[PDB]
Formats: sequence, structure tokens, C-alpha cells
Amino acid sequence: MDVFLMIRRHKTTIFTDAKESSTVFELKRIVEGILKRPPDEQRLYKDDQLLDDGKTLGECGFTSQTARPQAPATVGLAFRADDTFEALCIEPFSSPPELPDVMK
Amino acid sequence: MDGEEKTYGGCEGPDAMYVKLISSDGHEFIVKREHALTSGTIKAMLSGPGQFAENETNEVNFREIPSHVLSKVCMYFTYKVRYTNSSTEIPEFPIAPEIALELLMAANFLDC
Amino acid sequence: DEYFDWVWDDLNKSSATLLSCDNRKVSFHMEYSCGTAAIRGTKELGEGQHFWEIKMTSPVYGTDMMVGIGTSDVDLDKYRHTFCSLLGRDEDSWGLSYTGLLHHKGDKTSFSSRFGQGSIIGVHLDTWHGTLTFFKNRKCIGVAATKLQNKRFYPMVCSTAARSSMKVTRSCASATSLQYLCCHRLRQLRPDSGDTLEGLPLPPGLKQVLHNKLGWVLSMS
Amino acid sequence: GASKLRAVLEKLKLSRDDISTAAGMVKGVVDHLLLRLKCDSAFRGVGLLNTGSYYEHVKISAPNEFDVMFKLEVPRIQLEEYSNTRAYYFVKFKRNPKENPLSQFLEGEILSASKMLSKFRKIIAEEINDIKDTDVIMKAKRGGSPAVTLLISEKISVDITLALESKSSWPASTQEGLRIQNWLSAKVRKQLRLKPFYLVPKHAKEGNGFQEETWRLSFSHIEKEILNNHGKSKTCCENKEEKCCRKDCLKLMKYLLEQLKERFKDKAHLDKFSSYHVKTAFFHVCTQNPQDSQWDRKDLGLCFDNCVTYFLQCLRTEKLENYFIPEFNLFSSNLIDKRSKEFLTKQIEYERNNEFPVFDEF
Ligand SMILES: [Zn+2]
Repeated sequence: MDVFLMIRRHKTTIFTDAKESSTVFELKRIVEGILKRPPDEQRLYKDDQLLDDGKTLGECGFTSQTARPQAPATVGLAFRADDTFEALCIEPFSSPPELPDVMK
Repeated sequence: MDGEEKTYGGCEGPDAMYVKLISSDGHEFIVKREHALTSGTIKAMLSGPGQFAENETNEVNFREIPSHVLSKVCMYFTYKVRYTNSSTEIPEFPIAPEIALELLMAANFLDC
Repeated sequence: DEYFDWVWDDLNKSSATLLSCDNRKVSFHMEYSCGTAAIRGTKELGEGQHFWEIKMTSPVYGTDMMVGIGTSDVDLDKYRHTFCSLLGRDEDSWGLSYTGLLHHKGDKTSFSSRFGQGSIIGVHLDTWHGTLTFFKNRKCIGVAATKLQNKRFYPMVCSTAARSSMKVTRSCASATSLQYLCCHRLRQLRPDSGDTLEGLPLPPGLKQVLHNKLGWVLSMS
Repeated sequence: GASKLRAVLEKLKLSRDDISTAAGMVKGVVDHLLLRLKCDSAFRGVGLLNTGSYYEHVKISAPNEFDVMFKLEVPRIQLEEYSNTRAYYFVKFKRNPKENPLSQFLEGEILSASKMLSKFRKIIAEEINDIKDTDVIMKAKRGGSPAVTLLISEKISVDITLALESKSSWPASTQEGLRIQNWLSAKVRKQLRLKPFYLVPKHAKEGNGFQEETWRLSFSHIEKEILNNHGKSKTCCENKEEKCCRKDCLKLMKYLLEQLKERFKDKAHLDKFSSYHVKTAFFHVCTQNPQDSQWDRKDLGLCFDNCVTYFLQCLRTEKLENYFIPEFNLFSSNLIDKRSKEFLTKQIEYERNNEFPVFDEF
């Protein structure tokens, strides 16, 4: 059964609908199918913690519960900086405008 | 399902299944072919000459759309493509009201 | 007003009613009234969004006069010779009575206050989320039904007063879009004011088209 | 369409005066009967229950069929139920010193209403011939309680009924009835709860025969009293601005029920319904809605419809509880057939949905 998730790295912010029994290596395979980056070069994280390629998203804390239709859970993605962890190249989103009082 | 082959790994030419969308602030969101064809402007522009070639870069840049608006557009697109004609109960689409006050201009700017 | 989108079915009506004014006005029992009489709409509501309100013109009386929705599985002339509520009798139909009570699946739920001659009743339908909303005298009453997905419906009216009629004045339809959902959200965030355009510099043309599409939403809370 | 209701109201109103014009004849006849009874020993204490209003009228469109009810006070008695009916009672004389109104009707241990009425008829026949300025004819029986029928000349007809009276406290079977506390406050309830009650004679009948000697409680005087003092306060309808339409909605329904019976008199299937059922339903309705603000002169429409809707629902559910005996079911299948019940439901709904076609012939 498919679960609504989303994977983000630097500029990239990509939704995914892989099945729950899939593996993290399967997420790397999907990313390879999308942007030709090989699974070995890729690295996946949750929040800011290391993860194993062989583990499944079910045991990585990502399930249908995290797959809310209004907010699929975010999965950290990283591309190997030559041979090491790349820096925090994430760029914050634009500030939202302030709501006026008469809508408050 | 795993290890999709498609005999070439894709159809990135006349049947481009992934297209690339860049926002004004740099945020990047990928959409499947029917997601792109859902918006009238995207499907109209993709029909231009030369765009059916294999080597054409399936890239669209929205210099007027920020990150949040494009994210909500992709959200709505995924919702409508997945639960179109849904047999099961269709879930609501709740966005925080301090962040979704501007989405009106997205409809007429992007023709979606 | 913008042209109405459906009429009362010429081929599908009970054995006791006459229609008039390009079918905009339907008249019930001009003589004996010895049973229930009923009609359906022509257009199906299974796709997109829909909205319409009906204006009354004759004094109200009799057993029950009701406005509601139902499927095509219900028969019209089964009560040709009996006084009964046809709408809401089964799970396949719904109905709001003028007495301020609602019929569904053969049970009764009080919903609102009574109304009669000269009253205007409005119905809002959202098939995509499968929810149904009723309006009265350009005011909001409340939501009545939900979880109606994958079902197909026709609009029905049933009557039992003689010397009486009902008259559809406006009928329009629209597709699901940001001009639907985002403006509903905005009205939920702006319920206090009667008008919502205030403080919005958006072009007058899109303003007028959004009136013709969802005027009640900008004028109801 | 309150215009038709107001028009028929005025049309019924315009014939009010003709009653008092002919009332003198019946007044004289009943006066002569009263003196004749008073010279007799059997009924030395018979009086008039409505002095100043000495006639009772049951039909709203029959100015020639009068009704009169004689009261007969009884000092001290004991009553008991019959086969648990809770509406029919026997009577006994328990203990008294040497003072016997008339014990010769006592058979076994029950005062005999049969002998009562038997001597009552004989006195009337031996007396009636004494009148010489007006031709009067006495007509055959029509029921247990109206055992005497008096016809004056050709036009005026009167049926005379008799009832007992006793000052003793009301029995426990009516403890839960008359829920007026919210309507007219408990103080009036308590004071009317010690006024006397009346026992009228009414035979009991069954499949294997009829049991003649049985009585029944009556509350006509109290029933009239509340309607006469219907207002929540003493000032209701005492000025031209505050008038309330509680009274008219009952005479309207009597007329409808009489008209339906007249139009369907051939098959006689609707001859088992009287005005008692109409009055009980209206009393239940006004108990349900005691506030005076619901009976303003302007509308009349929601109140008449509430009356007819209440009667229709009672008829469908086969439930109708007496206003003083809360357990008595007049609409039970023991007395009224389901065939006639559904017949009347069909007719009443047809009239309601056709906007009362019978009133147009007037
Ligand atoms: Zn009054």
C-alpha cells in the first residue's frame, strides 16, 4: 500500500508515493529514476540523523499515519559532497505577510 | 512494485513523465506528466515546437510564484490526481489561514 | 439573472401536475387533490458543483410540502392515490419540510424554523466532498448532510396543497477550483462582515464573475 | 386563509338572538315540571344546575334541539370500580341517621338507576298532559342517559337528563388529571379540586348481554368553568385590545365534525363520534400550549391547524386520554372500530388538504 511522503534537498522538494514495505534503497532507486543520481552517491536522513539504506520506511518512522493527505511527512535527502557530508545548503522559504485585524 | 524498467528507463521525450518546476525563490518541485498537463498554461506551452524532442530540458521557471504558493499548487495537483473519482471518503484540504490568504492570484496567474 | 441550468422533467412527473412559464413554475392539483404529486429535475448532479434556490408564491397548507434531493431509484406515482411524504422516506432520498423538520431514511429530525408564503429557501451542494447545505431568506441555517461521495442525485419536490405551485428562479453550476475552495475558506475567516470585497483591490471583472459564481458565499456566513 | 374562518364565524354569530325569543316556552315547561317533581316525594331536592343559563346546547347548528340537565344532591355515598374500568363506578349508602331521601330503589346493595329512570318517565307522562297553552309530545327513548325526549309542537325539541351530586372529595382515579398548574397556577387548581362531582347513569354492554346498572363521572360544570375563565389572568379579553381566540377554535371544530357526519349520513359509519372527543382534544392542546401569546386574534391559523393535527395524530395512534381520568382511552378498539377510525382519518386529511370544502355551502 502506498504512503504519501515528500523528499527535499537544497532546491529540490519532491513528493513521493512509494509503498510502505519499500526500502530506503528503493527511495534511492526512485531518486535515480528521477534525477539520474545513483543510489550509492545518495544519502538519506531523518531530521538530521543518520539512516541505513537497507532499512524500510516503516521502521524509519514513516507510515500511513505520517502520510496525512494535508501534509505528507518530509524525508531528508543528501548528495555526496565528493566523499563527505554536504553542508546545510537548505534555503528558508519566503516570509508570509501579516494578516490584517479585520480578518483576525 | 520495484525496479521499473520501461525498456529505456523513461519516456523523457514526446511523453515526458517528469518535468522540472523552479520557483522564484529557487524551491524545486517535480510533478508527473498528468500533474503538469493539469494546468492549462503548462500543457499549452509544452505543445510548442521542439519541446517533443528527447533532449529538451523539461524545465519551467515561475519568476512570480514563491515557494509556498508553488508548494500549495503541487499539493492541490497531487490531491486531484490521486483522489479523482475516489470511491472512498475524500479527505478535506485544510491549510493554515495565516498562510493561504493569497492563493487567489495563483489561479488566474497560472490558469490552474 | 443568469440563465437557469435545468428544468423540471417533462417526461418524469406524477400523473396530476401541470407546468408553465417555460417550466420555471410547476403547479400541483388544480382540482380534486386525492393523493401525493411529485417531479424530478432534468440535470444530474453527480459531477461538479451546483446551487439553486426556490421562491414560493402560494399560501402553504396541507399535510407536507417539502424540498429535497434523492436518487432515481424512487418511484413518483407509487403514492398517486395516497397522502404521504415521498421525499426522505428511504435512504435514497432527502427532504426538508416547510414545518421546520427534516426527513431522511424514514425518520424525522427538527432542523430549523417554519416558513411559508413568500419565503425563499436556498440549497448549497458540494458533491466533491459530498456535503450538503441549506439556506433560508438569504441567511445561513446550517449543514445537514455529509459523506455523500460516489452517489448520483436528481432534485425533487413533492406537494399536497391544491391551488399551489413552486418556482425555481435561479440555477447554476460550477467546477471545483481555487475560486471555490479558497473563497469558502476566506468566508470562514471573514464571517462577521456582510460583505467580503471590502479591503480587496482585486479587479472588478473577477469580482463580478465571482459574484455570479458564489454570491451567497460573499454575502452569507 | 383566515378570511373564510372569520366569515363563517360572523355567519354563525348573526343567529344568536333567536334562541332567547323561543326560550320562554321551554322555560315554562321545565318550570312546571320542576314544581311537579317538587310536590312528589321521590325528588324533593331537584334543582337547576345552571340558574340563569337554564339550557344546554350540544349541536352548533341546531337551534331547535335543546338539552337540559337536572341535578340531585346526595349526602354521603361510597363508590367502587367495575372490572377495573377506572371510568365506571357503582354506588352504596354507607351510614346515616334516620334520613332517607328514597331508599326504595335500593335493590340488593345497589341503588337502582333502572328504577330511577322508570319512575322518572312515569312522572313525566302523568304530568305532561296538564299543559293546555302548548301542544307537547313525549318521544321514544334514544339512550341510557337521555331516557326522556320532549318535543314542543313541531319545532322545539328537548331531551332531559338527570345527574347526582356529592360534596365528598374527588376519588384518587383523577389524581393525575387536569394538569393546569402551568396554565392557571396551582391555587385555582386546589380550590376547584373541592367542588362537587356529578354521576350520570350509563349502561354497560358486552357481547353476551348488557349490564344496565352502572354510573360514570361527569365534569360538565368545571369543563364550562375553565373555558369561561380561560385567561391566564383576570383581565384577559376584558379590554378590546387583549381579546383572545381560545373560544372560537372549539365551536369551529364542532361544526366541521357535524358537517362531515351530515354529508356521510347514509352509511352511518361516522355516527359513533360526538363533541366530547372534540372538546377533550382541544383541552389537551391548550394544556400543551398554556401561554396566552399563542392565541392572538391575528393568526387563528396555526392554532386551528395544531388542533386538527393533534386530533389526526391521536386518531392515527389510537390514543385519546380523558382530561379528568388520565387513563381512560375513548379511542380504544373496545369502543370504536379501526375501519371507522381510518375512514375518519382519510376524510379529515382530505378536507385539510382541500381547504375545508364543506364550509363553502354556507
Ligand atoms: Zn382570553
